[PDB]
Amino acid sequence: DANSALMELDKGLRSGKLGEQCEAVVRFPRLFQKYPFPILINSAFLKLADVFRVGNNFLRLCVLKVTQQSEKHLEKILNVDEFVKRIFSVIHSNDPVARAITLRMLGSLASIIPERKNAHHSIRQSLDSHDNVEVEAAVFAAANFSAQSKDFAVGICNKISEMIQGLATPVDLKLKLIPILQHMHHDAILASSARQLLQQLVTSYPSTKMVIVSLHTFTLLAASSLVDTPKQIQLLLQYLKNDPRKAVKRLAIQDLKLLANKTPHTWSRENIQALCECALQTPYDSLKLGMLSVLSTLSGTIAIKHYFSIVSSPRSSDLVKLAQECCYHNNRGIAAHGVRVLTNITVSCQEKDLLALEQDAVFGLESLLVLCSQDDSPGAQATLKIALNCMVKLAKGRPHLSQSVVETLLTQLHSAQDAARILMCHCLAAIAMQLPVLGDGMLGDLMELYKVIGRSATDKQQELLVSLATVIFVASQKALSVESKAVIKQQLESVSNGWTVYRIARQASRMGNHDMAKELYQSLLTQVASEHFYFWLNSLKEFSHAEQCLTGLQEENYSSALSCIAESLKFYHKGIASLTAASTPLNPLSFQCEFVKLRIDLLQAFSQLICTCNSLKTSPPPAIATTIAMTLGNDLQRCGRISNQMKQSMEEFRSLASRYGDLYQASFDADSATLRNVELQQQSCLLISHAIEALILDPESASFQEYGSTGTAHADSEYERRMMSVYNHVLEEVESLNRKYTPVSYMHTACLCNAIIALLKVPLSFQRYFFQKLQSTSIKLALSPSPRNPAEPIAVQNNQQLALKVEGVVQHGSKPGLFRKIQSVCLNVSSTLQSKIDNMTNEMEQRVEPHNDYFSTQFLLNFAILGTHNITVESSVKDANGIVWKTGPRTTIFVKSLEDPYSQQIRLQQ
Amino acid sequence: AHVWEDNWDDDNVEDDFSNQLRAELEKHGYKM
Amino acid sequence: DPSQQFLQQSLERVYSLQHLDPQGAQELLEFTIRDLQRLGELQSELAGVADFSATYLRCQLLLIKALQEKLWNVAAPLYLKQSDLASAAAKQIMEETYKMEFMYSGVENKQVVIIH
Repeated sequence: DANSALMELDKGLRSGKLGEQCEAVVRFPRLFQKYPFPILINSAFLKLADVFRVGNNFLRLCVLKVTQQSEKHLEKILNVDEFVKRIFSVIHSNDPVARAITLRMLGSLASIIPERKNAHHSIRQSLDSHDNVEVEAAVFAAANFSAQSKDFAVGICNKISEMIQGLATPVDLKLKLIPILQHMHHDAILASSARQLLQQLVTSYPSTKMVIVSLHTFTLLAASSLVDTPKQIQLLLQYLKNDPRKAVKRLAIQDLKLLANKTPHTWSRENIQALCECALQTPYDSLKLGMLSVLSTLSGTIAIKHYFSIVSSPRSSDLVKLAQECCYHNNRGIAAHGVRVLTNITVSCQEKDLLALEQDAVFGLESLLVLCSQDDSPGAQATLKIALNCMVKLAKGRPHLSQSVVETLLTQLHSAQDAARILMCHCLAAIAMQLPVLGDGMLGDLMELYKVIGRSATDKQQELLVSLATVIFVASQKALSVESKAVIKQQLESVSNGWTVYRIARQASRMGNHDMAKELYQSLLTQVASEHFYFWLNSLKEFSHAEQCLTGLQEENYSSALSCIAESLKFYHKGIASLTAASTPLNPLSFQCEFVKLRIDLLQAFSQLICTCNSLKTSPPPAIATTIAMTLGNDLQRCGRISNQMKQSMEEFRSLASRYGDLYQASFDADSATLRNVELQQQSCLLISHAIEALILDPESASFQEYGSTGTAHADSEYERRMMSVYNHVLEEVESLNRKYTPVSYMHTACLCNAIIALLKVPLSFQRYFFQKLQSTSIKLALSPSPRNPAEPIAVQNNQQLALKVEGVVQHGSKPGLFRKIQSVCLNVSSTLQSKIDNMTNEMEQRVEPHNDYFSTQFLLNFAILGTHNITVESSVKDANGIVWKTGPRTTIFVKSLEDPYSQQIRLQQ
Repeated sequence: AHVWEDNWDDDNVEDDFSNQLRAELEKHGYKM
Repeated sequence: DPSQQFLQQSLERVYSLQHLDPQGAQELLEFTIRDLQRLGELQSELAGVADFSATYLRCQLLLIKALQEKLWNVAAPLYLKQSDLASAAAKQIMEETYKMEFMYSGVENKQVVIIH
């Protein structure tokens, strides 16, 4: 079929009409991107070279555009000498247009022929011919060959220097001729010669149109060949200070931005000081804006430590004065970059005198808040989002100013005109997500803004409603007030979309307000339309209801606690049934079902453990004293059937922790928050395991003290902080009670019950990968043995070997590198005796690295067994930093095994 | 960068499943 | 010798800017690593010494990342699984020290005792 398409396109080429010839020629790139077969590519390219050697110049332009489009397949071309011989053989024509087209095609073939001396020579000769269109085509071809070669670059730099000094050709051709010197980053001496040439060029031609391209090529040359970055920076600062052309100064802006973004650590203190003096001495607001953007980028980078590295007060440093005056300048963008500089320097450096800068920065910050709150322009909203970035960065870096900045943002919530409110609601949601006290400090005013929403907004009511409901949940992280949620329901039933109120419900499930979540899921359940949607909402409703029941818990009451556990477990059972109902072959809720099943099993283990804790007093010490002597107990020191059940519970909990590790390593696709949350659940399980192991079982053999750092507030969630504090509490209690009592477990059961009660008092946090999933990556992993279309086993002679030829192609549902980028694929293959040491001899694994998104690997299996065997493979996708991440299909192939009749006869004779 | 990184509330980020739910539930557009 | 002078200047920059935040140390190390790698590609006679100092800085960055791992923040008795970027770092850092000792041609005992 591919061959069929090939020669029918060849017949279209052999057709008389140049229209149809153009048709087939421009049809080739589709065939290249359909059939990557290299012999087909080579033959198609050879026919292209033939028709280009004899075509009527419009076919030639079509072939040129075909090459320039499907450039990426060029590297798999075999008959390079013949292809280049035709394409170069049409350059002796007298038609300047044909010569120009041919030279452009040589510029396109630069990827496969970068050494052709005759091509070099033809380009260099046509570079100083007179026909205009071929002169600019020669310039383009030199611009490509100088990129993928070096000796051609030194020839062209000599020729270009000669031409520019030789004064022929007009200024437009000089503009075309300058940018060749960007590709001079192959050696330092070429770089220095070109640098001297460019300095001479700028001093020789003081024109704006000259200087702009000269400076831009010079700076790309230095940024590539990063040896003369200080000379580049000081030259640019000279031209920013001295040259009065405003456009040239804007070039200096947009170039120092590039240098600051690429190589920040090369920026020096005198460079910063000179730029600061220029930014003070400038009269123009726009150029000051550009310089302030440059200083903002440099302040965000590391170079602020260079500027404030000692071996002159920081206040005596000229940067601070400029930053302050421009933050309090009238113009909005100038103020935005000033407060950016202030935020960056405050978070970055910590000296004794910077507290005044902190206060100045925060006060100018609410200045920007009021200005952007009542400006209502697109640029105003951009500067507003900049200010909110400053907020998040300042509050996270320094927790000292948190209460002040939150109350200022609440005053702006009073004083806003319902456009910026969504943005600062997101920002203050972040800030309260870090520090919890910011919500229960001022619960009331956010509810007041919530009640004025309905007659306050008309356009993005849904968006601001969702945001402010998110932050009211964050504020009422504790038990939500019935009156407050009734008001919420009143406004939602007044004006809301179903998708809107669904998003409020999802945020409620995220934070942990499960009663409100239950109500919203009940309403959405009563509407819905479709079946898996109904079952999904119903399951969510049941988990919200069970979590409500779990939050309905009393401290130090074990009977009521186990009753609540039983009720919540009934409701998870209903929910998990409805979740399996929602499950479909498409979008299969694997993570969701498995995670909620593991939560179910954790709570079942908790109920069993507290039941055995209560049954500790069910005469187990009496059974031990009746079966054996209490003194020097034969089964155990203070032996117990209860201790046997403790051993069972410890092993069960460890298995549960292993399943959590399995769930995480099979998930692999979630973000940092969700993966962290699963790690915390496994942390809780292992905490219970270590507690029951180090307290009920042998404490002398335990001998474990938590002599390590714990309790730091580097967490990403208040939920995480709460579980971590519970962990610290349990560790300190078990470390206190490690050696106090005998194994009869007098108050050991009380300590375990306290740990259980705390771990269930911290409710839950339903999370993002349990909800909307991103970076859906997959491995197809098609093996290619002898093809077993049915389940018929594959016969092998069993005397030689067997080859496998496994293949895998990786696919991505979106931008693949959202969180984790695939690096290597550890395939793992093993055998098993299907007809019953389980054929675990061949335990191969191979780490193939996919250079492209397709890979293949050959495996050899050896076996001399009569029976059928199953062969299993695994993907073991291992990421950039290096993690196991057990994902992949794990497919199996049946293999038969028969033997030679001559071999069987010889064995019978044996 | 955006104002808040852990933002579940954004349009183009959300995937196919509750895109279909969005289509249905925007068609519905009310709660009792 | 602009290339040699620049290499010396970048190395002394790192040596002087040692006394700062672990995060800023991480970005400075990454920047200088890709810088010296670019120089080793760029020239030929400085390629060996450039790559040698570059893999030494990679060594140091690897150890600092292993120290700044959150395992130390988390309490001792847990040590869950798969967070052992510290352990993978230890294996890679030992292999790089062996490589850095033997695959290179000119090494003197000052460098050798630094390696050890």
